[PDB]
Amino acid sequence: KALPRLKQRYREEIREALQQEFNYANVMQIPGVVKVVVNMGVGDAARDAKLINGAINDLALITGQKPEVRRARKSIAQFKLREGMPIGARVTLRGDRMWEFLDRLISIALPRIRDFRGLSPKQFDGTGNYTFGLNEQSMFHEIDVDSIDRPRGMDITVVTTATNDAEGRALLRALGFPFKEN
RNA sequence: GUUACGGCGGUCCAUAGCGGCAGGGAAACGCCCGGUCCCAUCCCGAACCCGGAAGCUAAGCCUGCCAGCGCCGAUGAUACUACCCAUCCGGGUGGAAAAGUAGGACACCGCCGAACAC
Ligand SMILES: [Mg+2]
Ligand SMILES: [Mg+2]
Ligand SMILES: [Mg+2]
Ligand SMILES: [Mg+2]
Ligand SMILES: [Mg+2]
Repeated sequence: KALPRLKQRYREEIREALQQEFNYANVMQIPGVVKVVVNMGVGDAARDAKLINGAINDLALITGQKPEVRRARKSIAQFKLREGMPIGARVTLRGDRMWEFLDRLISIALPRIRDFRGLSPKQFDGTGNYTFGLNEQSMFHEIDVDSIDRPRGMDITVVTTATNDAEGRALLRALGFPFKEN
């Protein structure tokens, strides 16, 4: 009785496109998207612990759910990092609100990147999951640019049931990701 | 009773493992569909849990076949050795490896339940 816009498009069009393109023997082999993970690595927090709270608020507004604070598992003197220090914030998106975040990202957030020339199509990890980084948080309309204290980037990974980069690239391409041509 | 069947066990727990090639879906085991309800996430119905049966044997699971990598492994011989001979080195009777070789091996056994036969 409901469906996120991008999910409907996937089930009705993209599945059929992939079956015609790669000619899978079984329908269970059709690649889909499992989860989207958004990670902010505030290494600076190892000294200025106030910074963690900004990264948390930004991710909460961007994704719509409370981040989980990730503690350092390993002391390292060069970074002034002690084990157990809160040094990262992560959000795991699944299901309906993963399809909504993806739709907002592809439609609104990515075209707002300053001097956006598309994403590199070579950022796949060999198993056909895609990761890309952002340097700032201003390209999200859920964050008030009037209120940001400091530019806070993040790493966004889309993980896929694709077995290889070619299949995963085709899926994201059909999903509307703006890839460069090389 | 017989089955490419589902469980629970066992073996001084790999001869049973890892891997490769091919195949299986009757009831089961599964992925799978969906969060109204018990319950759940240091975030996420992914997991755990609950309610379902549209799809699929592609994976898990199951069956057949490969000795490629692991694993098991003699016989004999040697090393070592207890006791006894032996003025220096050695030897006799008894026990006897490790390594290597021949080779074995792609497990085997018990209870219950399916489904079908009688
Ligand atoms: Mg059946
Ligand atoms: Mg689910
Ligand atoms: Mg198969
Ligand atoms: Mg012997
Ligand atoms: Mg031996």
